[PDB]
Amino acid sequence: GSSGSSGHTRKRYECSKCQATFNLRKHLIQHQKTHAAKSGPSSG
Ligand SMILES: [Zn+2]
Repeated sequence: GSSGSSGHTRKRYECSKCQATFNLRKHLIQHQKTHAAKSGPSSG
């Protein structure tokens, strides 16, 4: 339909931490909270 390439994004929001998909934008915002695992290779 004479569409324009400009625009490479999915209709859903993916998580670059657990590879999970979400429907609501705000839903992912909070989900990312549990992904606040600051690098800690020196943790017993
Ligand atoms: Zn995630």
